[PDB]
Amino acid sequence: AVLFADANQRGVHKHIFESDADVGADIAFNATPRSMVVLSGVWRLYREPNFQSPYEAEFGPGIYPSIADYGINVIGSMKRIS
Amino acid sequence: AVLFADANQRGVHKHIFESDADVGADIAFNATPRSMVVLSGVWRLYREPNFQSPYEAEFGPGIYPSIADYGINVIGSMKRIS
Amino acid sequence: AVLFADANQRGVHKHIFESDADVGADIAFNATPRSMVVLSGVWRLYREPNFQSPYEAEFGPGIYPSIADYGINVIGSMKRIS
Ligand SMILES: [Fe+2]
Repeated sequence: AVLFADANQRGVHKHIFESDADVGADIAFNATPRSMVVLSGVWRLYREPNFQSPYEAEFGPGIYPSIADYGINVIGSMKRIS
Repeated sequence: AVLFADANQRGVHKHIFESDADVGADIAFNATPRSMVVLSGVWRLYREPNFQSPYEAEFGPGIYPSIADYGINVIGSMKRIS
Repeated sequence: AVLFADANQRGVHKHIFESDADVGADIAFNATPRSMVVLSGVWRLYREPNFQSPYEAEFGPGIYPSIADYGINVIGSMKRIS
């Protein structure tokens, strides 16, 4: 997956491989993600680090130009569930 | 596709998924692209935002270390056509 | 392949396509890499530019959260050998 700081896949970005227990700990991505591309698999997003406080919406492959539309504000962590 | 600020796939880079109607709206990519990698599909590049004023050259998968050679100095938008 | 400035796939990153005879030539990759993801192919890493002074370790697809564990500090160049 790829996270983007701004909507419509703009701004600084961050590559996710299988999972990230602490998205906010990356110094090169000092931003809350505002859009997302899922390349393969189905993913669960979490408000907090270490896979706590999951969002209800799960994300299969696709382009998500404004994840705030899905209720997503902060992504503390995320992982492939299938 | 991937755009790069410098020739030969160096400098800040920008990932394009399917299309970008406004490359220049990306503040994190404050540069004219000078090289490009196409990973899949064939792409059309445009001088202006919103898929207007296309360049004639179309780009299939490959590594393009100096897109100025193709007469491309600014990319206002781009999209996968196949 | 993807090079990361920080361990555990964090920090500024750099995409490698088939090979790079001079990794250090990239002004935007302002650091010695500490982790790497190989997406496809098997890669040889070198201490010097232009594929001189190879490391003995060869890297197939996978996630390598600390390449120092493999005795790798500087990557002057790298290329696929398959
Ligand atoms: Fe990237």
